Amino acid sequence: PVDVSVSIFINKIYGVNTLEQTYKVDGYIVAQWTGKPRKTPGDKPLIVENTQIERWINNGLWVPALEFINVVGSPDTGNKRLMLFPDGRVIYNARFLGSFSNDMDFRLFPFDRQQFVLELEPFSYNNQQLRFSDIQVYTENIDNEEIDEWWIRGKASTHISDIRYDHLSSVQPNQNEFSRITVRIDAVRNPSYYLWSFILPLGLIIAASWSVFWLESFSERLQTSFTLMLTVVAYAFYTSNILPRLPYTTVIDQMIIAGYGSIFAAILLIIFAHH
Amino acid sequence: PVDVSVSIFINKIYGVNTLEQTYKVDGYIVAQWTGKPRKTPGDKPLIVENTQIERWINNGLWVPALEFINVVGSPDTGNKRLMLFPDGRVIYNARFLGSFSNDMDFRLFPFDRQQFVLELEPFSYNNQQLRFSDIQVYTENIDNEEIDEWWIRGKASTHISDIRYDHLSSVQPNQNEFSRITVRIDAVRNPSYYLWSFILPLGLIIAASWSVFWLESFSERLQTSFTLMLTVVAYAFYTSNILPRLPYTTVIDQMIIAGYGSIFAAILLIIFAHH
Amino acid sequence: PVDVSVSIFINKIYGVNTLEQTYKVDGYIVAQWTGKPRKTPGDKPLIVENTQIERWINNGLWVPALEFINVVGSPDTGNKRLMLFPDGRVIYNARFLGSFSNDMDFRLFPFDRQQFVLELEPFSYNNQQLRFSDIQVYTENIDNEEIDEWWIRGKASTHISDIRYDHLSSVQPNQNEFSRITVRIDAVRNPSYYLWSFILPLGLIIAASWSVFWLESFSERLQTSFTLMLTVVAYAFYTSNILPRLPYTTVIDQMIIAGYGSIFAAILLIIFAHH
Amino acid sequence: PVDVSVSIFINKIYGVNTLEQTYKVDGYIVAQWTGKPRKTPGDKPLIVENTQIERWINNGLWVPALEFINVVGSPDTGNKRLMLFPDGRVIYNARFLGSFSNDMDFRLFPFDRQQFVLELEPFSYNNQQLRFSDIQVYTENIDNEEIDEWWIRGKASTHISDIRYDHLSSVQPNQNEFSRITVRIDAVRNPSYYLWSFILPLGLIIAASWSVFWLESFSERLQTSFTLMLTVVAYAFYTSNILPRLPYTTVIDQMIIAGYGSIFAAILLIIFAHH
Amino acid sequence: PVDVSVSIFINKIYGVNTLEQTYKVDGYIVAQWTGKPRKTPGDKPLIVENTQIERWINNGLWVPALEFINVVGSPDTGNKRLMLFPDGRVIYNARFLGSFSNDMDFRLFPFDRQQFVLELEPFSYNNQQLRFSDIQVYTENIDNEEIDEWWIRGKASTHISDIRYDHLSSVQPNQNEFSRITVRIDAVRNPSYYLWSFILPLGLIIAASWSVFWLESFSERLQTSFTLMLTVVAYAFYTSNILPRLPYTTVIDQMIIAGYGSIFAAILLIIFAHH
Repeated sequence: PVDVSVSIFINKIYGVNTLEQTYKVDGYIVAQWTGKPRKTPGDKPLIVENTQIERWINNGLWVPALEFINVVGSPDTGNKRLMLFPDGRVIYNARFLGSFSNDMDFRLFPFDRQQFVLELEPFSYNNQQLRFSDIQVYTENIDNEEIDEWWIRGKASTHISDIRYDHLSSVQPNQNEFSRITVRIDAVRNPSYYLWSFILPLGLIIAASWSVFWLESFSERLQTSFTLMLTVVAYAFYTSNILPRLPYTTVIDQMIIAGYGSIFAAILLIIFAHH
Repeated sequence: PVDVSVSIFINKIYGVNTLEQTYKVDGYIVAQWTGKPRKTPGDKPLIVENTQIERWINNGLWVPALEFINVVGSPDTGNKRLMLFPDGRVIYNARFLGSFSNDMDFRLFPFDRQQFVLELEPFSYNNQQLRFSDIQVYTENIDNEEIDEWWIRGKASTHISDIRYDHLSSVQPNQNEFSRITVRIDAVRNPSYYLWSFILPLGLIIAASWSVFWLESFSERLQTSFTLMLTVVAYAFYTSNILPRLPYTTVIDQMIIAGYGSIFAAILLIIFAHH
Repeated sequence: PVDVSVSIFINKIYGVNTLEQTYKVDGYIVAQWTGKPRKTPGDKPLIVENTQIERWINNGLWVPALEFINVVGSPDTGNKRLMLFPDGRVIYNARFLGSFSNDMDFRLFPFDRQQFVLELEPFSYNNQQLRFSDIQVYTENIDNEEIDEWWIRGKASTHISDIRYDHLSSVQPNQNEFSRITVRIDAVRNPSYYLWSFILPLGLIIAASWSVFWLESFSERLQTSFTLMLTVVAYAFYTSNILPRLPYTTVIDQMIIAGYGSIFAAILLIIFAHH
Repeated sequence: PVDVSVSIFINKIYGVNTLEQTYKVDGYIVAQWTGKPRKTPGDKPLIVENTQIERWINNGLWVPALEFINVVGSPDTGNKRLMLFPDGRVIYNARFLGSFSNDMDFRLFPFDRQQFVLELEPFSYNNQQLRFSDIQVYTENIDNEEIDEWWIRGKASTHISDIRYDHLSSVQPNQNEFSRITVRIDAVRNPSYYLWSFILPLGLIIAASWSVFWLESFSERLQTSFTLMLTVVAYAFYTSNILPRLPYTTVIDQMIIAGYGSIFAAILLIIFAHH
Repeated sequence: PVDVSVSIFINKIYGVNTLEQTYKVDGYIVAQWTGKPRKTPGDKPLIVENTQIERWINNGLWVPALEFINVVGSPDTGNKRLMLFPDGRVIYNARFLGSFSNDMDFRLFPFDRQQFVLELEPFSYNNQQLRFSDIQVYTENIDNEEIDEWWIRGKASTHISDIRYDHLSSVQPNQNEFSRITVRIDAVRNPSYYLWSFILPLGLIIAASWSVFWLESFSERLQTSFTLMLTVVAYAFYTSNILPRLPYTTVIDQMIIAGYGSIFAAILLIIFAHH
């Protein structure tokens, strides 16, 4: 098996659209791996640019199509280049960009932390021909930076594993195991925006519910508490477009339903006392 | 007729946009089928990658264009590879991705269950040359997993049928029958989010309608009930973007119109009692 | 002139986005037309798939580029195939998909009916070389089906006309007439959703205006009628995104402005009676 | 310099999205220009379709890439054809479609009129080789028609000018002048929709402000005027998505701020009279 | 190293979508650089258009792929041309368009000023072969113009720096330094729209809070102040879609939370005085 020494450069991480569960990562991929030595023009290494390596592939050169697994859509590769050292090593430097997906739970919506993953796997070849030797993620551009609401703390952890696919077992009997790469970028939500803008005014609405508890006119209590329902109905509209369609409850919608429950408790209390 | 032994690997199912009736499925397609034996380089099987099989097709090799029927748009195939075993078998492994469509009724919107289908059919050849032998959907990645609000329960059922198209009958008199593949993935809506977030506060609004029934000031009853109309008007706005444009009624809009009817019943009752 | 016997298969009609005046139609196009006989391999007809007919076109084969006229954007053709019968007939079966546009008036918005048209025309050739012989729209998939709010009643009517373009008259003196195809699919809005969800609650708001006519406290009448303005302002917001930017009035915005006029009539009446 | 006799056919004008300053125009471009005579097959003119003229370009044929200047994005050309008359003239008929941009002021938002421009310019060649002879816009399809809210009155005016670019002066010393085409389609907003739907209910809100001026209970005056603020806050939400992000004021937001000023004048008057 | 004399023409700057941190810039790129002299047809310079320079690249011609760094997505190049002067100079004129990204803080949201940057860098070659000699941004089209809310004041500043990438150090030991270009266009938000439309009505709401401070009925004070909460809840909905998801506070959301704090101060004051 021909070992590949991959190394991923992360340039920017942006557009974490949690509504439909994706995030875009932009950067560079480097795939150094050894091969048969050849005679290049001069002692200088040979550089072949985009839309010219296809001639080399048709001429008989091998280059692996390192696809991504957790990507949605086609990863739109920009410029891509292919080193050809005379003594044997080949470097496949390409600029990758795609929308990547994680499971990415939201148990605590403002106090939130997940992992950004780039699950890389050879599409065509299995562990018998291509096995990934090592990976070093040189992510010095975003290693300690403040991007969007996602603070990237710590270095990017890496994994090299042998993942066996069973859907190729019917067509490949014993050679269907793949050398998979999984990097993990630890990212934490910055909760300053939500704490400043969404949570405290909900506390003010709950304080207004305490005020209508303190109110001293029963029909006017009912009128004010219906205005409270109008106030909480004013929520979860510019709020529903920031949390995803999610089966369990966050703390934000828990605060919304707690305000609804307190308001309804106030009205059921005053009606049951009136009757 | 040359038999094809297809096998579909389902990787991820995501983005079930019920508003305009689509869902995206991502995965791998494997099409094993026998052919004329050839002399490959060495005893090793021959691997041809993306944008290189076109040379083989121009050289005279046959490969079927297995299209999808329930797909909208072009299915953006990523990397695709073509085995060439020396003794005759050919494997066409490709990574497919497209937006697929089902009829997908919504008679019970939160308590909802449908089938995700991938209706596969040979585009160019009929039952006389290409007949699908068998399919085994090795969907072990999503067989029992919790994705979005869609819990995938049970294994993926399969069907092989002979579907006759009549629009080719005028140009092909007796040979216009197609061997069609229909897989069925049983999927159920998780109703936890809607039960927690939409249905119970509507019950609180109906309880507030009971409270304004209990109210003891006629002009103030009218004022509060108009605030109730404002409250129900606050619904079906962040709610109308989660159910599709659909001719009959769900239970959610049935609850909305029941709240409207109860509110109007309260007002017509108090006005008819006043007169 | 070489006659072409076209026949369009309609698969699905979806996504009638009336806001910016488009609708998507998906289906198959068949273009049977006779030509010079050739020697095909064997007595079997020759099948050439996608991205292989270009070699035949470069080799000297003629195939017409049947474009659409009422399409917006490029119609994204998927797989496309080209029969070659030995005795002379050629069949050009392709899968077309595009967003199509009609004038599509909305004089009665819920009680609405229009025609879906697919205006087909040869792009390159005029009536002297290519004249469309006949069309039979075999639309059995959507002939009597319930899609979205659009019930497709009746069969699809067809037209063959000779449309003369004047912009080619300066460059082609006497040969600038085109054999145009216009099919017409009669489609009717299903008014159940609007009658159930939008029109009747507006009647309830008008009944509340009758109630504030019945009210017996002048300052409280003014307060309630301003709450009525708040109620009608709550409309035409989730309503304005369902009707297009349209110069005249529908019946929905007529109901909105009638509610506004009744509310303002109530307030001007009570103010003029107060003064 | 080789003269080009261009003539643009306008098919449809649609999608004038004033929010981010664009409009789409669809139609046909015809570029007749003389060249070296050649021997075509027979006396019949030669027709070459899409994705086949590239062979002629590689064979040595000249064809200008007539780009657009005020276009945003790439103009997605559909089918395109190239005449080859034997005696010398060449006609380049193509179907262009793109999103075009004008400065397009909005000083009077409902009583609005602008010019739709299609600024055409040769990308590669300057005035020394390619000079546009004349243009006649045969826009008979939209010359007098009612599209969206834009009534197209009058014929489309044309301009031929020599525009000098200075960014090519450092690399081309004396030959950097371009023969530019600017057509102008005079378009006027139809103000019926805004006059019927937005302006008159604002007058009703101002009349309600007159009514709260007429009101006879000071605390109830304050309550009603705060409901007036709620009413005007209900505006500029479904209104802010119809006018662009624009530095000066239209008449619509002038009416909004005039309502705000009248409401605040009423409250400051009653508070200053109370004190 | 072969020096390159680049010069960027800026045509339009539009679509500064601050919500997800991007801005589009449209214009022309000119890359003049010397090379080996060749025999061109005649003394006239040779012009090669789009989709024809690939033949020259395959024939052995060198042309650099000048990529952008701060671009998101692929920059969709339109028409592109390549001069070939006989004595040696080569000019690579291309029309670039892409969405570019800056850090772009928003510490003062209406009183806002940032820099638009176009960070240009050779993708394939390092400082040993390609070093950028000089840049002159001939931006006379937008140098002093009023675009959107962004007034472009001053000329576009330029920078030429040697930026060393460390992710290529493992594969290139001593030759991994890149000659990077960074232009800076100084742009200032026009604050007229926000001052006219958002800030002053917030001052009117604060004045209404002063009015409810002046109010003389405690239950009616509570009712009015809850209507004030409804008024401020009416904000930050058509306001939240104009400022990005941002961790710290602007002055607009500071005004929103100051209104919330003043309203809650009023209610806590009247409740504590009542108790």
